[PDB]
Order: sequence, then structure tokens, then C-alpha cells
Amino acid sequence: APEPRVIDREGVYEISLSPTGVSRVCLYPGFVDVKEADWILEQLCQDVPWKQRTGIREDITYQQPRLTAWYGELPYTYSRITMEPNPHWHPVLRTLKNRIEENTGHTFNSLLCNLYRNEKDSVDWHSDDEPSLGRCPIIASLSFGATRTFEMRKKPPPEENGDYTYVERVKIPLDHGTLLIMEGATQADWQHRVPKEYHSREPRVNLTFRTVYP
Ligand SMILES: O=C(O)CCC(=O)C(=O)O
Ligand SMILES: [Cl-]
Ligand SMILES: [Mn+2]
Repeated sequence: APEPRVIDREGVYEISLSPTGVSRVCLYPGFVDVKEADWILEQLCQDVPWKQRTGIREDITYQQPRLTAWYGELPYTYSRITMEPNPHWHPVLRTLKNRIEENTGHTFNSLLCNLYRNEKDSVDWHSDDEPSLGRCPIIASLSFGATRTFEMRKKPPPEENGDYTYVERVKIPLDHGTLLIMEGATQADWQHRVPKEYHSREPRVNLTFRTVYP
């Protein structure tokens, strides 16, 4: 089994060129300085209306191993009743939205907040390929609190018979205040997850900004 590549330096990485196109990730460690990130984490922990929700795999439901809240536009196929998106952005979240946009040149209209309570909270392998994100969505990820690992694995071609054993893999540590951008063919050609850990972890808040189209 090949060895996962590690991305942990500020930079811009074309992680693949095919089959759909160039998949690109950009890493910005310390996008938010630690002390400001400490204050932001406090605010979001006190104010975001975190709730336990269910997810779907294979038309069966389950309690997601994370708490969530939504702001702005919601992907068309999700349930507004279940996800309860707030069209009025928390002022702190609005600031971070504006700061990402001013520093990267990308716009967003949707925010998913994820609270990983501890080392047993996680998100399983997936792509951000909801239809209303379009082909090649630009997705910005901002992390606060405990470091957790963002893993990626390349979607195998058909001749691989659905085996992920030998696909290319990337590992990215996401620490306090780090911004990560995915763009290009990344949702098309890759999956990603945040795995559970077998060692004590304090809380982590992740902000995933996206653009939902009508
Ligand atoms: O928390 C992370 O960094 C990943 C979150 C994610 O993949 C999602 O919100 O769909
Ligand atoms: Cl999950
Ligand atoms: Mn995702």
C-alpha cells in the first residue's frame, strides 16, 4: 500500500491532473493568529446554535458524530426543516467570511459549522458534490481548537474494481486558525474525511464556506 503524502506547509498544491481536471488545494497555516483564534473559538462555542442532527447513507439515517449548524444558503437537496439554516450571519462568522473573501478573492453564500466534541466525533469519507455546488466547487475550510487530521483519497478508476487500497492519499493536519481551500476537480476526483482518534482530543470547530447555486 502506497504511503500517504503529507501537506502541512503554506502553499498551493495540484494534487492531481486527471480524469476530471486539475484538483488544487491551498493551505494557509495560521491564517488566523492564535490569540484571535482563541477568542473566536470562545464566541462560536457560546453563540452558535449547535444541534445533533441525522445524516443519510444508503437511504438509512443515523446520528452524525458531530454537532452542526448552518448559515446562509443551503444545498438544494438538503432539508431546510432538518438543517435550520440561519439567513442572518453571526457577526463573527460574517467577519471571517469577509476576511476569507478579501484575502483569497473567492465569494461564498453558505456556511456549515461542525463541532467535533472530542476524539470520537468525525466525518466519514465523502466528496462535496451536492448538485447545487456545481462542477468544481471552491470550498474554504477554517479550523479552530484541537488539531485533527483531514485525510484525502483519490477516487479509483473503474479498472480498480472499487478498491481504495492503492489509490493516492493525502494527509493534512488542520490546527488552530488554519485555512484550507479546495478547488478545481477536487470534489470530482477525491474524497476526504476527518477520522476518529484513539487519543484524547479537546473540541474542534470547523467552518466550511461554500457557494450554493439556485
Ligand atoms: O471538518 C473538516 O475539516 C471537514 C468537514 C467536511 O468535510 C464537511 O463539512 O463536509
Ligand atoms: Cl459521518
Ligand atoms: Mn466535505
